Amino acid sequence: VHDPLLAITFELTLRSCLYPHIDKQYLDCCG
Amino acid sequence: TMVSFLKPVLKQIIMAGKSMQLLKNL
Repeated sequence: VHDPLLAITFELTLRSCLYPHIDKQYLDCCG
Repeated sequence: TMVSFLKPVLKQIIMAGKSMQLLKNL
């Protein structure tokens, strides 16, 4: 998933766009 | 023995893994 995310500041704020994907899944799991 | 790279999302890592296993136990 993060390999196509690089196309659409590198590995600092860009890497902080990867983390919402594990956050959204985590919310569904715990709820 | 550890890095701090994964720190800003680590809580939601651990708290998802263990809770998913507690789903799997049902």
